[PDB]
Amino acid sequence: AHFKEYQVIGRRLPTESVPEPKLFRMRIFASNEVIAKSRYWYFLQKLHKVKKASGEIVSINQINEAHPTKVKNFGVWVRYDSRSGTHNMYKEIRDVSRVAAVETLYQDMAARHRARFRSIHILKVAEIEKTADVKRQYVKQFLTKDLKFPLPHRVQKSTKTFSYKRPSTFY
Amino acid sequence: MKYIQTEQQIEVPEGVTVSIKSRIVKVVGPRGTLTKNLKHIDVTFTKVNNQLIKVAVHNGGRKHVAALRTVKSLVDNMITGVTKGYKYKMRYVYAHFPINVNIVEKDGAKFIEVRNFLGDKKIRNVPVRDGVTIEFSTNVKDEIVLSGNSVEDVSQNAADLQQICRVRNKDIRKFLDGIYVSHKGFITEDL
Amino acid sequence: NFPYKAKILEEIEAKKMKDLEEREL
Amino acid sequence: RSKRSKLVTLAQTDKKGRENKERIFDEVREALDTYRYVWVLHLDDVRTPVLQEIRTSWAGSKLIMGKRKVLQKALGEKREEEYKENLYQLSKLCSGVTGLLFTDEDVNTVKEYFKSYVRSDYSRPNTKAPLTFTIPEGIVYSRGGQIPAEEDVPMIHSLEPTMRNKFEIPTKIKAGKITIDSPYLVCTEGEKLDVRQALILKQFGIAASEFKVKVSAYYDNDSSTVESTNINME
RNA sequence: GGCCAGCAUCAGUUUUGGUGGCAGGAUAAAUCCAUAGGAAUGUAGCUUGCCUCGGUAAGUAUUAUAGCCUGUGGGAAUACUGCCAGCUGGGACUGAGGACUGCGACGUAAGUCAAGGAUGCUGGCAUAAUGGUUAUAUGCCGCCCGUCUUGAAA
RNA sequence: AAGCUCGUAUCAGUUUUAUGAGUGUAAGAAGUCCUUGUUUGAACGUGGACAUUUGAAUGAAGAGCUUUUAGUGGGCCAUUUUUGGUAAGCAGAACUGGCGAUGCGGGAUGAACCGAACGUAGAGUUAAGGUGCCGGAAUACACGCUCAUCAGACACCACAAAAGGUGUUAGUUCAUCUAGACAGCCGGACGGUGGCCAUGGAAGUCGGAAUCCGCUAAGGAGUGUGUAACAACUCACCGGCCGAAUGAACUAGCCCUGAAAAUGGAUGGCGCUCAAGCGUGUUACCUAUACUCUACCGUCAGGGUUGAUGCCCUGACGAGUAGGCAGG
RNA sequence: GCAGUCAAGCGUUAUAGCGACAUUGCUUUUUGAUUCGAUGUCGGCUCUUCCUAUCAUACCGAAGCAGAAUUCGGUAAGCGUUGGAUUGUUCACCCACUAAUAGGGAACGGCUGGGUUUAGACCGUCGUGAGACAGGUUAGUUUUACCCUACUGAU
Ligand SMILES: [Mg+2]
Ligand SMILES: [Mg+2]
Ligand SMILES: [Mg+2]
Ligand SMILES: [Mg+2]
Ligand SMILES: [Mg+2]
Ligand SMILES: [Mg+2]
Ligand SMILES: [Mg+2]
Ligand SMILES: [Mg+2]
Ligand SMILES: [Mg+2]
Repeated sequence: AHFKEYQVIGRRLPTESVPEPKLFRMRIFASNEVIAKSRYWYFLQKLHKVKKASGEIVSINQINEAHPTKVKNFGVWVRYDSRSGTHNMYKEIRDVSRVAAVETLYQDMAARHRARFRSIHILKVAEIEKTADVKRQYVKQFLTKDLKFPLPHRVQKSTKTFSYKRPSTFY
Repeated sequence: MKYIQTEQQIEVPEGVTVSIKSRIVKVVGPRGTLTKNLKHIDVTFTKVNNQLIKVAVHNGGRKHVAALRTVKSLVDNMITGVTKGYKYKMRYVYAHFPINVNIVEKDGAKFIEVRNFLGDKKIRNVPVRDGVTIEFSTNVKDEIVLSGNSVEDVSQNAADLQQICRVRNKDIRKFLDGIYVSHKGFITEDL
Repeated sequence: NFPYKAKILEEIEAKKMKDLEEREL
Repeated sequence: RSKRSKLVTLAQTDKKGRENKERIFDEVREALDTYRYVWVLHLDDVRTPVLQEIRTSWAGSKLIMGKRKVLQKALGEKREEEYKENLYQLSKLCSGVTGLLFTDEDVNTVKEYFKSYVRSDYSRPNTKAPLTFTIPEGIVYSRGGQIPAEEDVPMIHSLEPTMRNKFEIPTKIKAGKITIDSPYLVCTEGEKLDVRQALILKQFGIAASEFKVKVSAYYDNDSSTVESTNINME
């Protein structure tokens, strides 16, 4: 859906003579908290040897974008499952929010790589602070000074079946 | 990749006027006028001054930018044709039967008549396209000169003349008779 | 192609240096 | 897809890298300390036997060629990066095919040798024609009438497509011999020559031009100043 | 009083709008304001090169005759999610039951009520008008039965 | 189907707890306590006594014992375990589902596919599948990919060698680069040397073996064209001009090839190309004998009652071949 | 086909195990010399159409293609693709003509000879016999159309 970013902090259940287990925190992109907790337990079992029935969720908090009205360049480091193994991938997305950048990446994976949400892992989303560090041409072409471009061949949407005038595509 | 904007430049010399409206190009120079219809390609022509013209594609792909470069080359060839012209020299050779080449008029249509190619009784006729001139060379043996402002027309006429005299059912290693384009260049030879 | 590879490497080296002694003492 | 494919050749010589430029850099900066006079020489379109003859005649000195940018970087491009004092003028005096001559011989002897040294060379494009060449009518010979035709071996038939297409000379093959219907003037004395005319002259073997090494200037170690020579700089 | 309707006030089920009051999160993040630094897709200014009478090409200059980014501090609003035994408009189907009993509400009070299932007011027709039957038309659906074989259009 | 009893009675295609195995057993009147009799211990007992905090959860109103008789029996398909395998199909065991006896919505059409099981109706909402037109329902919105000289809208098996392609898009890992990137043009491309043997001839380039040294910026005892032999050109390599990115090897998506017969025909048809195709996201909408509310029919059940196998009140149910019972 | 070799890959940190393209040996050895068990369905005549996996005719490409002739290949189904001999067998083979005598499907998931040919008969093999067959030979009645549709013509 429309993605939201959460922090999930969990731990093992405290035991006798071994109190205060260490806390672990993950940043999870998900549509709701149920999916976020499911992803957290999945990744915790995949990385550490912690099971959901042996652990507990200490906290889950939504993380809002700090400056949602500022256009930013994002580098997204992801990995996906395959029969050969786990493959890295780096993409660059120009957007005003981390969650919208993640949604764009997921749509791009569904379109090109034929990938799925459960098979795509979001490893890192980092804002590119300097314009010189952007290294994809399809993003660099929008960083040029005094950028202008027209929108030729405009198609207007008619609410009526029949039109009494030949249409124009001017803009 | 969908580049935002791709452009090419066309340089206009002093004696040439180029008019573009809805991709109908007219080029006027000392040697005459040429017209081109470029409505099968979506490009935008812009004038910055009387010596430079830009042609651009907005949000295009590989085929689109290839067509852009092709458009620039075609307009350059039109400018070259109106300012210098094009001139193709062909030589015809034979082993035993002298090839006879003439200019004839069939209801005022200017055909080129080829006789005695490999001793054939058939008379081959190649029409002369509009805008090209045919002249039998001076102090050069068995040479034809095709001149004009349209390189496409001159080269197509030369190709038709070459292909009308193909050798059939013989070993071409042995039989060398034919009409071959020997040189391509410009009419003006100031330098 | 990631830009902050140096920062990632520095962070993982620091984590290794800390975890070397976090189990020993 | 849809890209140009690079031709693959199985040869014995591999490409050079940055190490060769580093070696030339180090050798130039060592020769700067080793020798006393550093001359800048222009040797455009020089034949390798002629260059080797110059090297042999200058026994005990050093002549270093290579990339002009590498040599200028070795000499020091500007004043804050120059290897020695006032070497940036000598570095910026380099142009084209530049040779650095490191020596201890007398300045007058070097000037005398480079003013008295000259060799016959092929005529180059965009240079003045040293003579007028016209291939005579009839069978085309290998020298093209410079020597008597009876002495000269006739031109080999394999070069006829080259003469007809590349040289744009109207030629025919009669009984395995290259023939022309009329005399063909190719170059006129005192006229700028293009690539095709230079190729025709080189093919017929006419060598009437001269090669003279150009000397731009030199730098002295003790005085630490550059003096302009202006030798063969017409 | 038999037939067909219209409106009003209700009850049961349901559909579709408008509007109000609250609660939580980083006691939303933001925008905005104040303050301190920073850079370029370098704003004013300065320099030189030489350009259509100064518009530019490249060096400098971090707010100047534009602005932007980050940190910190301050006061709000809004979005999102949820709650109301908040209010209110439009539409559809249904009216089983047949003296009273019960549980309640508004009422000092006698009484009244939307509270253990629809009543009130009005019009036309009074007969082929509604309705039934019959012949057909239209839209969609529908293979020929019985028996015997897994199983049968096969 | 008949009797007898009992009915916090009897239990359960389930879980939990304890204990086994790499699904089995057990969880109280078929108990427990004291008292010390039977052959200082096991195993059998004398007499008295503790209950509705009588020994986990959830559900259940019918359970148990005697008698008593109609129809039937070697079927197909699928999933999960396991043993042997074949060109390939598969064959033998264990268990569980679907179908026969079964209509309804959808998959165009259908023995095993998806949804859903059926009294007569009304209203509402849905499932699966869909919403260009046939055809009820957005030629909706949004991000990308694709052009097929018979694309695709498919079962996820085979053709299929993860093979071929100078189609296109996105990635990964290595390299070159203002002491100059990919292309292009021009110049150099040397000397011993026509290296040795062989040949009529063979000089880098018909052959057989060495394949070195010098000078270099660099130059093979030569990558090819060429000659009878040489000559000449070329490239391997270097340099000059140009001035900013580029090359190689792999991976993935879509596209093309990846073999086809024989009356004329099929994504169901029309047709569709920033789709009406493919991947994905957000909403709205369409409609089943399904779900919810109401009425009515019947059946069963529980209560009331001084035409009583009638009447009144309440609740839940309704598929069906052989066969059974009942009322007409 | 079997047995082996190599290694572009795949696999691994245990040079285990798979493995494309290639390649070796046997079948099969050097001087162009000199028929061996189809166990159950076959062929004709007349006449139509279709496929292309093209024999000829049309147009092309390549090859030591001089010319002539021929070989290999591409597009191509518009148009043709024959007359006879042979049954002590023909699941074919010869002679000739010809531009050429290409392959196949709509059956093999109407007349007519082989064939499912029942009653007569003889020979052979087996059986004690009734009889059966490893078999061989000969003789032996199935007979619509005026119905619907399709097709050809006609109101
Ligand atoms: Mg109501
Ligand atoms: Mg009526
Ligand atoms: Mg029907
Ligand atoms: Mg509709
Ligand atoms: Mg096949
Ligand atoms: Mg559709
Ligand atoms: Mg879609
Ligand atoms: Mg074909
Ligand atoms: Mg008989």
